[PDB]
Amino acid sequence: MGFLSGKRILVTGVASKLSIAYGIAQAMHREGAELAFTYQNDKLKGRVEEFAAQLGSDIVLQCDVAEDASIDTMFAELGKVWPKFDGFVHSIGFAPGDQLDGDYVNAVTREGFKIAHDISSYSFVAMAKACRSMLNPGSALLTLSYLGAERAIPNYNVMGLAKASLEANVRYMANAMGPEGVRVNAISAGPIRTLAASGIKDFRKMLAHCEAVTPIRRTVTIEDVGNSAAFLCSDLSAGISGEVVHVDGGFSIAAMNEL
Amino acid sequence: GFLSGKRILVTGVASKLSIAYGIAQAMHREGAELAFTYQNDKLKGRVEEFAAQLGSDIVLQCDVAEDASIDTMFAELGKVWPKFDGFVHSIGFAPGDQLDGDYVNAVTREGFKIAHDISSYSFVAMAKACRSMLNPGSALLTLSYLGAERAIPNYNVMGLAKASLEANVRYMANAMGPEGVRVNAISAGPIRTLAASGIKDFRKMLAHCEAVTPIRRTVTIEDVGNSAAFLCSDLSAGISGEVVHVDGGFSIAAMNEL
Amino acid sequence: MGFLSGKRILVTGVASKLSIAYGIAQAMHREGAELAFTYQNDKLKGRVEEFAAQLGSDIVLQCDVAEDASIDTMFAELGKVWPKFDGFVHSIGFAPGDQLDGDYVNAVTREGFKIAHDISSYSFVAMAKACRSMLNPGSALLTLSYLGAERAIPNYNVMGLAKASLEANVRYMANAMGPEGVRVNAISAGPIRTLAASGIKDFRKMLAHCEAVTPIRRTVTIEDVGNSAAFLCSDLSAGISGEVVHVDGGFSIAAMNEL
Amino acid sequence: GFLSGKRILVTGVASKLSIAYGIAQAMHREGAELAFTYQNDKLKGRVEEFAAQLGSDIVLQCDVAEDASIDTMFAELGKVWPKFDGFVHSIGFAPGDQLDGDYVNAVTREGFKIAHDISSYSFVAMAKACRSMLNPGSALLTLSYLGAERAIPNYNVMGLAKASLEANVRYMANAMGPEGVRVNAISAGPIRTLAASGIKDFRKMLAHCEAVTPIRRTVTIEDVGNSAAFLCSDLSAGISGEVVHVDGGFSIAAMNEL
Ligand SMILES: NC(=O)c1ccc[n+]([C@@H]2O[C@H](COP(=O)([O-])OP(=O)(O)OC[C@H]3O[C@@H](n4cnc5c(N)ncnc54)[C@H](O)[C@@H]3O)[C@@H](O)[C@H]2O)c1
Ligand SMILES: NC(=O)c1ccc[n+]([C@@H]2O[C@H](COP(=O)([O-])OP(=O)(O)OC[C@H]3O[C@@H](n4cnc5c(N)ncnc54)[C@H](O)[C@@H]3O)[C@@H](O)[C@H]2O)c1
Ligand SMILES: NC(=O)c1ccc[n+]([C@@H]2O[C@H](COP(=O)([O-])OP(=O)(O)OC[C@H]3O[C@@H](n4cnc5c(N)ncnc54)[C@H](O)[C@@H]3O)[C@@H](O)[C@H]2O)c1
Ligand SMILES: NC(=O)c1ccc[n+]([C@@H]2O[C@H](COP(=O)([O-])OP(=O)(O)OC[C@H]3O[C@@H](n4cnc5c(N)ncnc54)[C@H](O)[C@@H]3O)[C@@H](O)[C@H]2O)c1
Ligand SMILES: Cc1c(CN(C)C(=O)/C=C/c2cnc3c(c2)CC[C@@H](N)C(=O)N3)oc2ccccc12
Ligand SMILES: Cc1c(CN(C)C(=O)/C=C/c2cnc3c(c2)CC[C@@H](N)C(=O)N3)oc2ccccc12
Ligand SMILES: Cc1c(CN(C)C(=O)/C=C/c2cnc3c(c2)CC[C@@H](N)C(=O)N3)oc2ccccc12
Ligand SMILES: Cc1c(CN(C)C(=O)/C=C/c2cnc3c(c2)CC[C@@H](N)C(=O)N3)oc2ccccc12
Repeated sequence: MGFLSGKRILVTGVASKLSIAYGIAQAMHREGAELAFTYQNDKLKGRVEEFAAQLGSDIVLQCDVAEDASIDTMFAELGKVWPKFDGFVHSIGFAPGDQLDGDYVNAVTREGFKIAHDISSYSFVAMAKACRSMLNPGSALLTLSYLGAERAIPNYNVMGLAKASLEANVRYMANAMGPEGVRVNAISAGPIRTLAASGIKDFRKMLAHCEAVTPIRRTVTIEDVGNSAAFLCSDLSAGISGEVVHVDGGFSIAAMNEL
Repeated sequence: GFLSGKRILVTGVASKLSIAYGIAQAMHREGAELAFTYQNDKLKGRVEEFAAQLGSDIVLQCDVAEDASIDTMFAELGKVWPKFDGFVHSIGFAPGDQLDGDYVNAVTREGFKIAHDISSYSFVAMAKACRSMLNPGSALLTLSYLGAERAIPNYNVMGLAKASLEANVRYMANAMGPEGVRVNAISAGPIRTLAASGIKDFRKMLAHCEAVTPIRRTVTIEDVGNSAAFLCSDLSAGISGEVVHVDGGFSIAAMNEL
Repeated sequence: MGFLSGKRILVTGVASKLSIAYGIAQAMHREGAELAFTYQNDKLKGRVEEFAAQLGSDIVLQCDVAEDASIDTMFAELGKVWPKFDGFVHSIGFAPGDQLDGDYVNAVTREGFKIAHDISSYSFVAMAKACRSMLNPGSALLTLSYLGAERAIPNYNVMGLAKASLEANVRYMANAMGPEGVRVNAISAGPIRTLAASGIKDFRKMLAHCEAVTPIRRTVTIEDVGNSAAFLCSDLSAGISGEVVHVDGGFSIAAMNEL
Repeated sequence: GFLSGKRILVTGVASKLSIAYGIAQAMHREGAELAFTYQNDKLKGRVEEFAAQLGSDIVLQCDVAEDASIDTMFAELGKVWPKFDGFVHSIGFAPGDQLDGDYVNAVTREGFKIAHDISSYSFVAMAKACRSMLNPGSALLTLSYLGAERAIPNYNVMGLAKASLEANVRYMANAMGPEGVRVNAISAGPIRTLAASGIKDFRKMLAHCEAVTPIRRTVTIEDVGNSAAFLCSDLSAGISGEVVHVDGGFSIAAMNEL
């Protein structure tokens, strides 16, 4: 049996076979986890139901984390089949597209800031609030961050602030929920060509740069991220909580490799 | 003094205890000309009195919850200072019920929204509204706290909002550097100001810090004021995007209390 | 088969059943790795040979990392049975005991500094130099650090500087060896009652403090560290290099939990 | 100036390009009295000339490889300054063959030993030898580089030695804080001094930094000098154990060159 046997894990954020959440789901399934899936809106319904069935799952529930009621209804439905479960993968990041091009100070707005932080940071702890009493001891929560939290990256703009808020959220959630038996961590992934790359100019040349200066001399895949994610939601990682694990091939720890 | 010739807007003076009050005094002592904002009609009279005591006549209302308030303020400011040399952002707020008890239970969507809006977005909101008024060589400063970087009991959603604010420092420094503007923060140690109002065990916390801080005291608004004046002066020309810890070394020690 | 099948990993630093290296070895063995072991001096010979046999291993070699010749001879012997292999666990830390009590500036000496850095930092890259041509693509190197690298901890003294040197060593080794297919990481472990706790005053009260303020409300074990270590030397962690992973239950990411 | 009344020992002046030369000039300009050390007989005449130009007569040999040299120096210094207010450590060295090529191939046990001995241990060696001579309010300063925190090509074992040095800053600040002594570092951006001698592609590196640094220039010894003077002055009373980046914001940006 895999190292996720006996675990029930909810996975958010599967939008396509390219999604980081899809790679996480595949690895967790390979390691024996029973999975449940959410989807943002009705456009993704049929599609996520198909990915879920491939991964042994009947449990496919609508959840728009902009709305407290949607989160509450989704966990009420999940509780009909999983009265308790062992944690969830938060793989949800969003800012209005106009925020992510151009000079940051000119591009950012109060509303773009509000949405980026609400959807990409608040929603992680919103989900934890709503399922807190359903978690078993040994449970693990996981979210996905990016180096733009720690460094100023061109065009990433207000998403960098939202990810910095999210990484702090990881620490405060880990500190609050640890005593009752829940761990909370993040993977800071290197850039991956997913739907989150849509309309981001210079994304090809950006991946080429990472490929050149990353110590392992390739960019990471959703399979790399999936394997680390399965570890971090498994009991193998029982000694890790509140941690942001860089799964970017070492990109963040080198400088001036370009020359 | 080493701010002679600079014109610096100071937000956030609420009482003689305020961090911004200590910053303004230090900056005045080093020769800056100062302008002041006040949040609301409750605070106007105090800020006018303090401003007058530092030789300033420029006291303008600004509630950073409202874009129009920030715009109107900088329009008024431009009648007397068509250009100036930066501003001190000393504004932090979350609804008080956010700052008591288990973080996951206390946080709400609205408390989160407000904390991030008032404590983080307002810094770049201000920079947006005065960007064309900044001289080359200008400096912007904000105040952060160790709760950005570590989980501190009861600081709760303010820690996320400060983490957003420190990233804002980096993004703003990266964006405005090429125009000649630096952006930095001070991560101050705890100080008993109005920001301690209603906070559980604040005195026990200060006693802890005073015992484990390397300099064996907690910091004052004089200590923060002196570092702020440096970070807004041309002496710090080599420093941008930085969060400077002005906490007596508290953050760099561990298990000091065994 | 376990997630370390087809891997050959050399393990340094087993001194007793309490050693962090012993917990790492047990987990790697459980996950299907073939192991080889070193021992510092002849006092540990019989004992390490016994731990190794329990873990399926005939390969037990002397190695004192103070001496380049000892490291070279040991890898020449290892190459008779493992012409190539897949990485090693560096679990070796030492400073003269007088360095680790009292005010740091009064306790530290040039010689105590020299030894602490030589044995606890240089030896990691010494070992990599000496076996570089024996590593397969996919190989992984791992060392053990401690929070005293990042924070000033009473009495840890010059070992804090040596661990900071070691964590930088992790980054420079990862950057140099990544392109040929080798990853290099560290675990920063929370405190564990091992022989490395010998003669450290206040170690009981220190563990009690960690137990109280760690988010998971217990101190970590060599089994926690072993499971993370097996992950970091496995292909599951193919996207991680140059990283210092905190396996301390979240201790480092909280502050003022005491109150 | 803001160092009036302070007496500061400055190590590491080797040429007008040295970081320590810029520090000494800034400190003199702010009113400190200065004393100087020189490594060896080769450097004596230059350091005496520079010292005389800054009104100092206190020029003492000190090779931090030797405990007796440090002791003898502080014995000599105590004949004129029985107490003083801290020192600037601006000393970094690895054998040059360590600083070229693949790190794992270039590093050796002896090159490692020397880099850590001269660049890191010597800072606490100096503090040990003058500890009883430091006034309350004293400040110690050293110079680090981003290679402590990130793997930089060719910087090689100097990056480990700087990481050891920054931990030394923390441990020294923690140990000496309660006596009234602060200890900090400046992590300076690259500067073309004698420390660039023989270094591969140093000019290409500076061009890179000047393109991606937020302030769009590399830093000068004037920039570092001004920050050093602040960190050794009572204006920085709230700051100890800190590594202050004086690199124009270079370290806080990423992928700026796309
Ligand atoms: N792709 C990268 O380069 C990269 C690198 C590091 C981190 N990340 C982060 O990884 C996570 C997954 O992104 P991805 O790259 O897999 O792209 P993706 O577009 O496939 O996944 C993003 C998902 O967020 C979901 N989502 C957005 N708003 C939502 C809402 N209101 N309610 C519910 N769900 C909502 C979307 O439906 C989608 O399933 C994001 O947080 C992203 O910021 C991406
Ligand atoms: N006191 C500490 O321990 C401490 C330590 C580190 C950082 N900080 C931060 O320093 C800053 C100044 O806090 P303080 O300790 O001086 O307390 P304070 O209460 O004196 O000052 C906070 C100021 O924020 C202003 N403000 C709040 N909401 C506003 C709004 N919508 N528009 C305009 N102004 C608004 C208030 O009027 C007040 O002037 C805050 O950002 C605080 O988070 C405080
Ligand atoms: N025990 C803790 O609290 C803790 C926490 C974090 C990190 N660490 C680090 O974990 C690693 C393992 O320590 P441990 O706690 O398992 O204690 P241990 O005493 O069981 O292991 C230390 C090992 O280092 C070996 N060693 C020392 N000098 C050597 C030399 N010259 N040549 C070859 N080997 C030598 C010793 O023989 C011993 O096997 C060390 O690096 C330690 O600093 C320990
Ligand atoms: N130039 C840069 O790009 C840069 C950037 C950041 C930090 N640094 C660091 O700043 C410091 C000053 O370097 P610099 O750029 O001014 O170059 P420099 O060559 O002018 O100064 C280095 C000084 O170290 C002294 N020194 C070397 N070995 C010594 C010994 N055994 N005893 C006494 N003194 C010894 C030398 O005599 C010289 O005065 C070094 O620590 C350097 O690592 C340099
Ligand atoms: C790398 C990198 C990424 C990927 N990544 C780490 C993310 O977190 C991407 C979040 C992201 C959030 N909101 C978005 C979009 C993307 C665009 C699609 C559409 N969904 C949209 O309207 N809004 O995005 C970048 C943006 C600018 C610069 C660099 C990057
Ligand atoms: C230290 C420390 C501080 C001071 N400090 C760093 C801050 O940033 C304090 C921001 C803060 C924001 N909003 C607040 C208040 C304070 C309380 C008064 C009233 N103004 C209120 O309703 N809302 O506050 C803490 C709160 C909990 C635990 C520790 C601390
Ligand atoms: C925690 C903690 C540890 C454990 N730990 C993380 C280590 O890395 C311990 C390394 C260590 C190195 N050298 C030592 C010894 C230990 C003592 C046994 C004997 N082997 C000796 O002569 N020299 O040690 C501490 C020392 C002081 C304060 C706190 C701690
Ligand atoms: C930047 C940068 C620097 C400058 N700098 C931050 C330093 O700390 C430079 C220390 C340094 C230590 N020892 C040295 C030398 C220099 C060379 C001259 C001679 N003095 C020598 O034999 N030994 O050096 C680099 C070396 C490689 C790559 C990048 C850099």
